[PDB]
Amino acid sequence: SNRLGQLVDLTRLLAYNYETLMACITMNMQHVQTLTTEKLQLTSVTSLC
Amino acid sequence: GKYNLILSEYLSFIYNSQSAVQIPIYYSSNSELENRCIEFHSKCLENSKNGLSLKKLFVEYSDVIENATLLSILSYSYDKYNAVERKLVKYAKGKPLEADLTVNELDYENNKITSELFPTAEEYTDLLMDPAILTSLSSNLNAVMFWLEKHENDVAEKLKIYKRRLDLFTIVASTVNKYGVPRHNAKYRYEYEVMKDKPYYLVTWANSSIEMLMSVFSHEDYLIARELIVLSYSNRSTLAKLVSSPMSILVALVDINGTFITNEELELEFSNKYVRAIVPDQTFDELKQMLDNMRKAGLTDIPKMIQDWLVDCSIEKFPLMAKIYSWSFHVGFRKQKMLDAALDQLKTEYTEDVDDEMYREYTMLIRDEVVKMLEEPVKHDDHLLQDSELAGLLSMSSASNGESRQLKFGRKTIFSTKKNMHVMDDMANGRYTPGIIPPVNVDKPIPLGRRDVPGRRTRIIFILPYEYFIAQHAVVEKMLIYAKHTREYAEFYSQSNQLLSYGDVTRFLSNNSMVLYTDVSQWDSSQHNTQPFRKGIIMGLDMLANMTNDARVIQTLNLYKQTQINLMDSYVQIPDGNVIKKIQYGAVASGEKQTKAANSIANLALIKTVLSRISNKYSFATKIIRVDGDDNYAVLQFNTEVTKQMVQDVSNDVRETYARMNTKVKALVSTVGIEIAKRYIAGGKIFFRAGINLLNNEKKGQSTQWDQAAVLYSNYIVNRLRGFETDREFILTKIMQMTSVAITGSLRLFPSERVLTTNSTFKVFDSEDFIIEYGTTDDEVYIQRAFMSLSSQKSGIADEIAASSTFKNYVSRLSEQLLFSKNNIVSRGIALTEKAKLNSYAPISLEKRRAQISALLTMLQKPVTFKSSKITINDILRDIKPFFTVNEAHLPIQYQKFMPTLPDNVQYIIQCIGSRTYQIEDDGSKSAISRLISKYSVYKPSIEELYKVISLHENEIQLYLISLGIPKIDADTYVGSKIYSQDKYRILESYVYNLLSINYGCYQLFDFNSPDLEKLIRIPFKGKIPAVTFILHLYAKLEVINHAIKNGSWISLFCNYPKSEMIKLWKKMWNITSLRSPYTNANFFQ
Amino acid sequence: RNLPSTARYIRPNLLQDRLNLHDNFESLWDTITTSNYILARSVVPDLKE
Amino acid sequence: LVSTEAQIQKMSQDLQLEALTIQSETQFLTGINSQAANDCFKTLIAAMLSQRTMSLDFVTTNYMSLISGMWLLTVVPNDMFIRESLVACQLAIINTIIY
Amino acid sequence: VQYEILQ
Repeated sequence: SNRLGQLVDLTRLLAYNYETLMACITMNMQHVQTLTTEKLQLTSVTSLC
Repeated sequence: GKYNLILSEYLSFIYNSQSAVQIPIYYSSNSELENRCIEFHSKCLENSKNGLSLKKLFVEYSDVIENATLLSILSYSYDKYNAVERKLVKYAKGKPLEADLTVNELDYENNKITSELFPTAEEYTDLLMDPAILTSLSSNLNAVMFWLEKHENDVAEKLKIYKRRLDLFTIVASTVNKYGVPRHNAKYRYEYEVMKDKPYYLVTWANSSIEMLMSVFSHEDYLIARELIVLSYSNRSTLAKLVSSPMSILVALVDINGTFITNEELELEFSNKYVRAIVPDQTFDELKQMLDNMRKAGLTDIPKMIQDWLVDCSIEKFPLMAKIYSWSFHVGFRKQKMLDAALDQLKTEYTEDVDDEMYREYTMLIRDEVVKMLEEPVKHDDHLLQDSELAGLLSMSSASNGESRQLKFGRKTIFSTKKNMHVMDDMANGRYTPGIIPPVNVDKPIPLGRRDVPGRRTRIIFILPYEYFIAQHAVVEKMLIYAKHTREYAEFYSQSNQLLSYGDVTRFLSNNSMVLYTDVSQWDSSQHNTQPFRKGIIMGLDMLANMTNDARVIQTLNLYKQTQINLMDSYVQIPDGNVIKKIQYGAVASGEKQTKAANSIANLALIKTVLSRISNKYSFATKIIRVDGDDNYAVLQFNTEVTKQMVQDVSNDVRETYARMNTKVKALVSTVGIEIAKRYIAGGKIFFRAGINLLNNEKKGQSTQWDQAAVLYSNYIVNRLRGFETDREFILTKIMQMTSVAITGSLRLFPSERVLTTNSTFKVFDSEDFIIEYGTTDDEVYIQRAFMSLSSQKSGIADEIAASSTFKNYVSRLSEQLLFSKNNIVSRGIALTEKAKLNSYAPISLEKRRAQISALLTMLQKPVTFKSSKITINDILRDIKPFFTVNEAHLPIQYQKFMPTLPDNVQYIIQCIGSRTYQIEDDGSKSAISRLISKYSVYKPSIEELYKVISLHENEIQLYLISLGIPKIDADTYVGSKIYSQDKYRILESYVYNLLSINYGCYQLFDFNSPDLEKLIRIPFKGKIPAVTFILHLYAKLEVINHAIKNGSWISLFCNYPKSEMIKLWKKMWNITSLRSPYTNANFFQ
Repeated sequence: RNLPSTARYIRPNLLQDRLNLHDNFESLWDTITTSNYILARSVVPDLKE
Repeated sequence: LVSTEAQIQKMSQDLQLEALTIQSETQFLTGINSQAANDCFKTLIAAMLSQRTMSLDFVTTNYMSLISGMWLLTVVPNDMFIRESLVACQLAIINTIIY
Repeated sequence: VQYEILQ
């Protein structure tokens, strides 16, 4: 609740970088559930948040 | 009742001459028979003083020989020098041994001749191979030869042992006889003039090899001993370190099938849990490299024994490994130079490439931990912090040995290392100035002591002034008190007399969890024990200074702070021959009141900080952390089952995450096992390290010829329980030769089994191992009454020191700094109490103990004394015994094995009754009289003194307690409250426990709260005389236990004790005159 | 992990007792019951606190 | 970035997991550091660009991790995460916080 | 007395 503006900033930054890197793609970016799967530690997300 | 025969045979064998005559002396508690013993004595002395045959009288006084009790045996044999060689030539028909100078790294660490390293005696020093023990190499050789000679005609498995040990002693004696024997002086040192033309490292090697070959009972023992003795003659720096290193990996290979747990400090609750062993592959490559070094050193049989176990990796064949892990530490010490031993620590790699994200967090966590420790007392303004000066000044006796300084008490000069004595000196001459803490810099660098332990590096010891102790004392005591109930301080979680010594890993071991365990003993010169560590504490002190309102407390905190300021820059005096080096070492080591808990804090903060970095790649929940000095372990649990790759990657991440703080480590991760300095676990079964050298010591103590035999017997018992078993007869030979005393050049006395095994200040061992012996007889009672009269002795040095002026000034200053206007009613009490803490100074103790031994000897020579009725323990047991009745029983097996290395009888007992589950106070620390002493001081007072003090009127109790630093109001309140009556029983419990080694040795491992032991001990209840029923149940338990130990079988008991005898004993209770030696105790955990 | 439909797995045979060994095979049932008992001892949790 | 030790301070004194000890559970905090935040920052972007399904791996005792995961699932879509770990996270959130 | 110095 008291990380409000910082997470606003983070979300805008993330979405910005996503679209501006989306622009640098040439093959259709299609959605599939793949065989293996990247790990993501939520503690890293808490470090980020 | 067999020892004295071995004594007689030793005498007959060692002397062998016509001129060698043997003179027993006896005693009996019955007057007439005693006069016949006196007669025999008389007539024997005469006959000896007239060259007449003694063999005729021995028939006439047959009664004395059969029913009376022996004391000692005298021996008249002249100098007859060099007879050891004249006997030893036969056992040396093998080939001698050649050194190999290109094995040890250094030059002087080779076993070459002294003259090749010390041509002049002015630069010679025997301290790099000093045994530091009052027992000779010649003693050891004579003992071995006597064992070999008497066991020269046996035909059994014993002969298969004998051929093996005979070959070993042949290998040794060929090497010895090649040159000769070094000759001991009066002080048991070895001078230049014998070693000038002989190898420098022959003595330690010889003694260690004798100790090893005397501990051979099997084929593998012969292989191991022959493979270490022949290589330890040259290699003296990279051998015990080598074979003891792979064990740390091997523990990660043993599947758990059945487990032990800990709840509170000796509780167990076993578990049938099975756990596999998910070991990665690269640790096998590491292990392979280690075995390649092992073979490269010249080792053949013991890699094969380590190799054939991996085919199964079973836990039943595994004790061999444990046995092997103890065969590495019975080779001796690596007594190298102060310089090169410091440079094991004083190699530093401090870098401006470490994180900053890590050290700031580290510093803060240290700060936070300190604040958790000190929030409550700093805030509620506890008395012990305000008067920290006085607190430390009382508690100086529990400190380290300061640097030697020249004092004078009136008309003497003293070079004491005790800081209380330093304080006494500096008060008189205006030099006592505790508020001004000395610097530690170029103008005044710091001395050193050396903390050694074989198979590892040498640690260093600060030897400071007496202000540093005073500053650190009170704050560290509250920190420790806080840590008594905090789980994570493995050095200090207890219930006031214990440690969590059976570990707390095995709760959460499972297929999903792992555990990372790590040795942290080399982390003293590291970059994380310098600046950040000190500054975190400085920050905590700033907060705490703002967390109080009183000024004395803020000053005390500022003094502790200033101590940390001075410790941040610290130089170190180190000689090397003639010149002196001084090196910047602004970091942490031992030799301080603060070092232990603070290092535990810093390691806790370090591991908490590191363990939040594995979280970047894994999800786990930290279940438990423990930190104790020279090791630390953390367990952690996963969302799934463990694999090899997670272990490997975690290990690499841990290693690199320590590297980011510039910190070296042999990182060790596992699933079932750990290895640390004091213990290790495999397959849910606790083993232990048996590495205590008996015939070679670490440093040179202060005890007598007598007491070192007792220390050696305690270490022998301990090592036996651990697994390392030596042949007991050799040990008994050493004990008799070390208790032997020279009254002239040719007269020498040798005591007996009934003097050395009786509860007193002179007890050394027991006739049957793992069993103290008591006295049901007249005669043991008689001599116990006699020896208690003689145990109390004087020290003229102490008497004259307490009569000078400076001591008087010190007592006066203590008083007026504590309380005033009773200068002749309490102050004398305080002097009598200061006497109780002068005795730490060693020469006083030597004066007193040598006086005790001489007083003992002037009635070992002559007949015996009646001692005038002074009541002791055997008086009580004499009266308890005649209302017993034994009957054969049969207990089943329902308790689990978790110490395989024990002898089978002790294990059979553990496998039929339980292992101990509580720890009742040897000190009576929880006693309401002791919770004052632990509040206003740290001081011990011995349970003899408390048991005596409680027996007095309600007046002098106040004097005795106020004299121990306690104030007057609470003492008056204690006497008015009538809490001593609530504490007679606890004090007597602790007293009787100290008398009978109940918290010291094998009896520490047994459950007296058992339901199985209790149903055998059928003593009905009477009530309102609790002491009697208490002692009756205890003694009956001891009877059953001693029968079990000595015979294996079980028995019941029954005592319909009459009330008349209950009441007769109730009055004999609080007038006991008994005592047990400090030197006789055998703590299984050292 | 997501597993494709190209993958396979074998199902155990979990068919109940065709023999009724709890009907007058008491010597076998004692061993079986002891085996499951001692197995169950290895998985019941320890009283941690 | 923010200096970590400050956040460690306030998280420690409000959570007080020294106080919320059974007695053995050494419940001090777990990964808050830098050089993990940016790891995640790369992970999210690269996975959404590549359309690489990524999973979650956590321990529910660390409810702070879930408090950050609810933000995560809010801003980052749900069809990017494999359903099993997504369902696990959501279900822990519901059974622990919401209901 | 004798002294040698390192840093």
